[PDB]
Amino acid sequence: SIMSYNGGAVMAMKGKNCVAIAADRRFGIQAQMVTTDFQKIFPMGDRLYIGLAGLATDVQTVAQRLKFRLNLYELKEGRQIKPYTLMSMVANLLYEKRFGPYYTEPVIAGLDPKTFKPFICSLDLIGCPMVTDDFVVSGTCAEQMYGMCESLWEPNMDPDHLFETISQAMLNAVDRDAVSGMGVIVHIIEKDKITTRTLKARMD
Amino acid sequence: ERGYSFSLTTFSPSGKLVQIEYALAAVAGGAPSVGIKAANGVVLATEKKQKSILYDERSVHKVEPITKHIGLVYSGMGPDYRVLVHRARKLAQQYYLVYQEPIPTAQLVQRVASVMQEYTQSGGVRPFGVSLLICGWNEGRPYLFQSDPSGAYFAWKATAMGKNYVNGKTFLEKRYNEDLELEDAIHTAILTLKESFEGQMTEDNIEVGICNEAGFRRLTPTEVKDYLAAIA
Amino acid sequence: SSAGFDRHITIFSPEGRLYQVEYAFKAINQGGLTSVAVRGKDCAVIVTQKKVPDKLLDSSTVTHLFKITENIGCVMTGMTADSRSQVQRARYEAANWKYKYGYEIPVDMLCKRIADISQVYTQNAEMRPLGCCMILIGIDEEQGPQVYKCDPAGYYCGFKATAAGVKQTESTSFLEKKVKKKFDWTFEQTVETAITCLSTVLSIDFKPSEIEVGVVTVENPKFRILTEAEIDAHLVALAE
Amino acid sequence: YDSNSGGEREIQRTMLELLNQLDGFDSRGDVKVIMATNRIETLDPALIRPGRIDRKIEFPLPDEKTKKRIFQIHTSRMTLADDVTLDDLIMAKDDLSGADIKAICTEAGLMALRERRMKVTNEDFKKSKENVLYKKQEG
Amino acid sequence: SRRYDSRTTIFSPEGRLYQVEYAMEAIGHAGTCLGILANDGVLLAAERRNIHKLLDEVFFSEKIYKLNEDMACSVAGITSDANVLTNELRLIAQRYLLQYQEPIPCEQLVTALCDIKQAYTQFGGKRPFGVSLLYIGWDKHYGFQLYQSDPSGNYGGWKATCIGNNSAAAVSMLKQDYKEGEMTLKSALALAIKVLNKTMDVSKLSAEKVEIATLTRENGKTVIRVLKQKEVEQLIKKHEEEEAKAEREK
Amino acid sequence: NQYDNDVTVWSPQGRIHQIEYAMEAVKQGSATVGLKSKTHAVLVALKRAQSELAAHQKKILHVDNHIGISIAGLTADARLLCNFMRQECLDSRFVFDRPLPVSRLVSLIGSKTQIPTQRYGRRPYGVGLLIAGYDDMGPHIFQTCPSANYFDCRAMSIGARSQSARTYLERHMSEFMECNLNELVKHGLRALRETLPAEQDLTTKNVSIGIVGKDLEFTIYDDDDVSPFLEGLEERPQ
Amino acid sequence: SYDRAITVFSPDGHLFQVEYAQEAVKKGSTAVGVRGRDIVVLGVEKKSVAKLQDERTVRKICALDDNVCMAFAGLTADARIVINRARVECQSHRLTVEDPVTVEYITRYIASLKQRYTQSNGRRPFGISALIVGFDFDGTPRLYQTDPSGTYHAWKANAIGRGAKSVREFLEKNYTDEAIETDDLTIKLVIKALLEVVQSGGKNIELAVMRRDQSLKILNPEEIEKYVAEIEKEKEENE
Amino acid sequence: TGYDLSASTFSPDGRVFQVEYAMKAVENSSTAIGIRCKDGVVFGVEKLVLSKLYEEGSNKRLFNVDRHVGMAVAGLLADARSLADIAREEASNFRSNFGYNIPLKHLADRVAMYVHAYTLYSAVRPFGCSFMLGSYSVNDGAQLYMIDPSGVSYGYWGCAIGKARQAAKTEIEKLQMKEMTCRDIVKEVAKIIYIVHDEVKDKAFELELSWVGELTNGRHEIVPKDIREEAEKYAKESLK
Amino acid sequence: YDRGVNTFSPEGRLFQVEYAIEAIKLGSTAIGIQTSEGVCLAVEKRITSPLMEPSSIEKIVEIDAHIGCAMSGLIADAKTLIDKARVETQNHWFTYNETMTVESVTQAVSNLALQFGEEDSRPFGVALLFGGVDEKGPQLFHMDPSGTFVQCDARAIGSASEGAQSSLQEVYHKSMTLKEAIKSSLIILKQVMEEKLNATNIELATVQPGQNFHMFTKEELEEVIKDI
Repeated sequence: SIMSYNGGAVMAMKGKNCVAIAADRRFGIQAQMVTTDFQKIFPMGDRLYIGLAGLATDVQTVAQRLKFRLNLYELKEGRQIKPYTLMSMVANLLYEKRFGPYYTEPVIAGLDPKTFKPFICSLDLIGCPMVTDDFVVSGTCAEQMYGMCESLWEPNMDPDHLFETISQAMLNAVDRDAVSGMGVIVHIIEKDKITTRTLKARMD
Repeated sequence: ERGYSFSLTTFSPSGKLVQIEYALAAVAGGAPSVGIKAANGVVLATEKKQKSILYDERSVHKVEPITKHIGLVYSGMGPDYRVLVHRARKLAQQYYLVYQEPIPTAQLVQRVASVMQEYTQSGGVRPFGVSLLICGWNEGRPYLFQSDPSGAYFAWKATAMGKNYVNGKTFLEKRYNEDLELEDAIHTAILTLKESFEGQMTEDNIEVGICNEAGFRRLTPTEVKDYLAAIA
Repeated sequence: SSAGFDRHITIFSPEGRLYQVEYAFKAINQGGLTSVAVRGKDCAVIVTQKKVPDKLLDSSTVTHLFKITENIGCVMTGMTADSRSQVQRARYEAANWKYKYGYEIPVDMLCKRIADISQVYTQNAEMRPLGCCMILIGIDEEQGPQVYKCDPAGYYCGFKATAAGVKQTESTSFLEKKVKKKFDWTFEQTVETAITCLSTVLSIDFKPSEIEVGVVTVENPKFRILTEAEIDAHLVALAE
Repeated sequence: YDSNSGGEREIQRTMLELLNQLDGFDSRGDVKVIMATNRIETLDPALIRPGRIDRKIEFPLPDEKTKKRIFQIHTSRMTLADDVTLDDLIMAKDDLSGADIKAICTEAGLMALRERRMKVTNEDFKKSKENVLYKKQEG
Repeated sequence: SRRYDSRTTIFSPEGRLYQVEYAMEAIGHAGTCLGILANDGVLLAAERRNIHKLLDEVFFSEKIYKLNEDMACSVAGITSDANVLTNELRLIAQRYLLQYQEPIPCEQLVTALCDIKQAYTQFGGKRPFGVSLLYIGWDKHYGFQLYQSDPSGNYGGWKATCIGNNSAAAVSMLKQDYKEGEMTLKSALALAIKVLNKTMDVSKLSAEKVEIATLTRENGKTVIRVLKQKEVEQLIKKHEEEEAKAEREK
Repeated sequence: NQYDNDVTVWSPQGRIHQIEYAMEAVKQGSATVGLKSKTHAVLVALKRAQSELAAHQKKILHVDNHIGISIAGLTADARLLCNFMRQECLDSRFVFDRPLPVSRLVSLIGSKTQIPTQRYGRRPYGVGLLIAGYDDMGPHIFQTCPSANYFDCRAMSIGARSQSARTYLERHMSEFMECNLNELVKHGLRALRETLPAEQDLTTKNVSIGIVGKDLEFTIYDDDDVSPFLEGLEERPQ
Repeated sequence: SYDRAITVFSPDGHLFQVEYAQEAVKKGSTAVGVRGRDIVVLGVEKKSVAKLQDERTVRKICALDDNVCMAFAGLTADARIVINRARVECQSHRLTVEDPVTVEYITRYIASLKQRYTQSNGRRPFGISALIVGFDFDGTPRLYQTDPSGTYHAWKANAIGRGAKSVREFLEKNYTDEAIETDDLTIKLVIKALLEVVQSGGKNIELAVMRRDQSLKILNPEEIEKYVAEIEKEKEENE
Repeated sequence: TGYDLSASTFSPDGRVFQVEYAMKAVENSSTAIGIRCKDGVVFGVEKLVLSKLYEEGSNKRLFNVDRHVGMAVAGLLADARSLADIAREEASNFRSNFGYNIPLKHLADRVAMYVHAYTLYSAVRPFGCSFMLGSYSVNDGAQLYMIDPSGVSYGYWGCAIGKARQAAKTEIEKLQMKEMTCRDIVKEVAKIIYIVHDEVKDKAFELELSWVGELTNGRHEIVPKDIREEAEKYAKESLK
Repeated sequence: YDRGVNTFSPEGRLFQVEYAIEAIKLGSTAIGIQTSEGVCLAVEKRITSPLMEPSSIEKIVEIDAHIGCAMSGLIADAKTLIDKARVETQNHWFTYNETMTVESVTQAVSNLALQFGEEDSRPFGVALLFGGVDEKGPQLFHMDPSGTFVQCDARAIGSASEGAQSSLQEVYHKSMTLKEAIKSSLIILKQVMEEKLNATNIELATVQPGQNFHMFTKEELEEVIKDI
């Protein structure tokens, strides 16, 4: 469809003191395999990330306009941005086009800059925010993400069990759907330092 | 208008701005007011006296709170004051609509400072004759800022605007210091505004707004006569 | 203490003064009129006289009291055309209040708006400051009657008993002596004072036709212009 | 106006009669007239057509060789140390006339007398100079 | 309404721009700042105007502004008149970054801003900007640079500075104290504390009356460095001790 | 005299000198006299040239079949208001498909000339317009002014020493309403011929004549067209 | 916006701010240039460097195209504006009409733009005068000049700046076709003009050259002192 | 010194001389008066014969703005014709949104608002015109209004404009407002206008009488001077 | 007395326009001639230095095919009138598939002569002469800054305008021939030039009904020089 043209899926999950976020590496037009290097999860500040899924032009465009507004914001105020501020900012950015709405699925995963508090949120394409304490999923297929995540996620996890959890969720979530696949990258961040890995995904 | 719009403010032989100097003089002829930033939060103490006992002070206020956490006072001319206050009142909102969050004192002074700046250079119109003292409490630490006709701003633990502000400024230099509680700041603010006050002081002769880190609050003449009774 | 165009336009003098508005406040006295406002307990009274040089003058056209809204009356001073423009701006903006917010305007916020408009009139150097003055009344919830005075400095204020204009500066000095003491106020007390202060200021002691009494009360909340008959009743009532 | 005097136009009319008496009706006497000023802007053209209509000179600021020439003129009398160099002087300074560098000669000899030397040293010429350099930079 | 106009845009009968002269005279007073070449770094020093201890001083960098990740400026003139320019220029650089997703080179930024300042010189009868500031930053090519914003709309991009009119003796001091390729930012810094130790009229050189900020090269951060008072105090008193060693010859 | 700066200022006597100086701009043009009878309407204008080979500069110019105009003053505003005039003509001539009654037309001239007579930094138009036309009530001769106040006459004149032409007008102008086109035209040149100093003609190429009638469409006549009108003339006395 | 009469006709017939705005050019830095059969060499002087500072950031010569080089006078800022404008122009003439830009064309653009600039309300007439040199298509030499009035005018060699009448007075002795019959004679010829003009301290002298169809190049001041050495030894052989 | 130039500017006395000059410039125009009877309103104008000059029945200061409303103007003529276009279009707007005759009060109030609005700015000049306004209706009666170059809009039973003003409106007190019918006020105002304005001041002139009221059924036009022709008959015999 | 630039004189008329009439008195002088054989026009370039390149000065450019023109005083002010007039003629050729007459270009310029003002900018200081051949043949025209137009036979402008018009009306008649008018004109031209006559000093503007276009060229001119 419109959103499923380029395909793709983004998943973020809150750990104990940390937060995990992951997405597939694949790019392409419909059933055609194009390139597996494509980047979706983008850094904003430190100890905070953001994912995007949908049209790659809207992905890149939103990342650019967003990074613009953030740079002005933090240039004017020496503090780093808070996650809520970023949330309502992206919501404002998506509602600015009502009758000309972009096509994306913003997923924000980042810690509080003041404390270490973990935080996740996901929005609607016209700017409707949503916050959950377990995980926020956006992408092509439902039963895969919601299914495996509801079937797995636990309240308090070390970074390892969190890692393997979102890993199996993204693997078995991808392996049923053809438009998403071709490698998966996982970003797992904490207050102290950021850790990133690359899952081994079937290239089928 | 007629589209003339030429800035009437040129540079003097020394480069000074004539009309801005004169507006600074008009502020100096303003009402005596003071504010103190210390410890728990900010305390703003102005002076409003009636030229005739017909006047009713329950009607118009010298203190117009921008948000529940941020108030404001002034010196100079109310006509301009009310105007730019309506302006900043409207202006904090856009910031809210964007972030859904109270606008920081620093950012208020930033945007209002720019409005006043361009307002000097704007086409064929005088600058303001108002110098603002803005209070606010954000992120646990309160803040006290001061504007000028040219748009520049500073920060003080205590200061004064209006007649004698140098004298009472030096009084606040020695006496006021450190960080002390709302009770102390109110005390010494009633002393320093008691300096240039008339022979009698009443609950309606002054106005005291306070910025707690729980949020800004405007005191009533009830508490004004309560603490000041027993003046200083 | 003046240099440049500052006497011809709106800027600041060497001392910070601006001559235009002080030329306006004395541009009020060209009318040679007297505006009197007295507020009672439940009522508020306005009284103003007029000059009839010709028998061709219609008494109904030169009336200086204007009804902005059902509950809101007003009186002007100064030059005339400025007062009328002010009056249509007033009525207009009241109606916009009712259209936007759907409830009746407190009239205080009306003095705020008209005042700010006067400030915009002071700002532009290529526009005239419009030196007419404005006084209002009305009724509000649990506020009883109110009085407010908007002047062409870009500001508003309102008090118990207030008067501004030619001979009104001494009428305040008579007023403060009449108001206190402890004086309590009935309706006919505030009417009676409404005549007295103007009398002791003028001492013409004349027909009720020249003065015009505007009134508002919380019995009938609507503004009302008095008929000469009942006025003359108060006139032979205050003469004992 | 000095003391109690008026007025601007009467100063303009006394300048005017200066013109007519210079114009003039009718005086062939000479008494030639040499006029000068800093500013030619405020001077009224009413002067120039009667006189001086034919002749007026412009004063340029000196160039490198003129500056150097003038420094040689003023230092002709004063004995200077062997290490005194005019090049760095005329290059470091900007748009100075005769009495400027003549004044730096004067203070150079002043501090040379503070050391009671009949001959000025280039170091004391550069710092003593720096009193006028900083002097125009201070004011 | 034509007699009320001051005709600011027109020339002056000698060929000069009469308003721009005063626009230079504005910077003639007020701020006193400096800046000098540095290998693997750059230096900026600015005198803090109000020495009154009642100030909160919570603004962090005040007379110095951070306009970009790799760039910064030190202003001299009307502070708010400058602020309009900092928001402006910051927005320009930030929208170039928006465009190419690549840090803006200092040059086109400076020049474009200077032309924006020139728009009021060419027309409009407006009050021209009486603000003149400095520039620092790193680029892919020339590395570290310095530039000078002028009131006339020109940029005089240098390797040394004069801010303000007080600093002309500091320019002569620099020409006597110059060098080629020495940083040793510490050397040129003690040179700076020396410059203000003479030019700046207030003696003893109180650390809080002045301020120093540097920008050094890093991978890939390009560190912007604002300093605490104490490690500057040891540099100040250190340099005063160096003058105590210099008077040893007498 | 500093209160004569622009149009905006009312003089101490209440008279804007700008419009007066525009009138004096009208008085410098070459004299012309328009006139009508109870049937036909005629205007006569005298050209002036710069040198010998330079063409005598024309005045009378055709506008619409039923309406022509004379002129004096700035040629710029003359051709401008003339263009606006063609516009006005083809307007009603288009929508209503009828000619234009002169009255409401000239009120449109007054409305077009009004606004520049007031706004700051504006000027009036130097105008010597003399209009002749036929609505259902027949002949009309109007005249304009820089102040935009128009008059309706049996005969009027503007330019240099055109009041002398009126001093010829008064006597015979009760008779001008009677006679036909020809001798009315020679009455017209008898009105213009005194605007010349008495020592020169009144030749062919130096004069322009225009006539319009009830059933006669407006036509310009010059040189060979006025040679029948210029012949059979008795010379002025000495 | 801003609508006012910038410059009017004084009753003598002349404008003021234009004919008078030439005075900023008359006080501007000295620059000259010549055209030749093969190589065109311009000239500039009065650099007046602080000797601790960078010349390329204050650089006084640029190019719209690799074919056409720029040399100006007056104040630097307006030169920036007009230079960028002309760059956009030659770029637009490169878009449509694919050929390179002809000097007469661009110079008509600069000059005309500067004229309608001195026309409209609220515009301070440019106080800059410039020269435009290059190599024609079909290999011809080319130069033009500008004026505050905006009049493009083709010269054989350039005299502007301070002392321009003295400069051109020497160019009376320059113009003989033997100079330049050689290329380094054209270079040493422009250096022999600017050597007479102004101070000619052998340092602030700077020149740019364009040889036939070769792109522009600037000699590093080794050839400034070399050509000054041959001009000096030539003045010694003149004895 | 400069205080007379712009209408935007005040003066050390607190008024504008642009309005004074414009006012006294209107005084130089020929006397044109008006009066209202019980059944209508009688306009009257004296038009002067200067030289010949031109055809009679031209540039008459009597205008017709609406079916029931017309003008009798004085002062600068072009601006008065412009005001006739103004009020004409304004009655077209009232007719547009509503569809009945504009009450004279609101029409005069709008024209007063414009005339006022051109007195505040140095872009335009104060208007050089002063005119009479009158109307009639059965749901209203006969109303007359008088408008000045300052913008003050009130009403009379009768008023006087032009050079002869006070001496002309003096004996109008002999004309009774109600008791006198309009057909008689025709010859009344005829005798005022003919008797006033001595023939030596202007060697020749004429009389124009426009009329609106009940006799014409609300239609406003010139009650034809050849109809009744009562001026000359009476006015010629009235000189003694 | 600085007043609005739009203000009439007390006599009177527009200040700045009447001054622009004087602005032409100093410009380059030229002489056109209208003769039934064709229009011949001529100007003096007024050249200063060997720097000055002689072919770079043109006071005459051919507007259309059949329309030439001359200028005076200021130049880059005339450039706009010239170009835009070419546009007008070409649009006339758009609609009507013919040649815009020489007389209609005149008012097509002088109608936009004075648009200048501030609100709602400076008048043009250049006189023009129109040569051309319409259906009635050779036409020489003359226009001024104020827009006033008159058709001439032999007209002069510039500094020499006065005495050249005197000696011109002295030597003129209606029976002239083309080269006769050419050499008779350059007689006055070589009386009104300070430097001796050469190929560079002048340029000729000539148009004839069937002899075209022309324009004109040197080396014919270089012969006409010695033809005196």
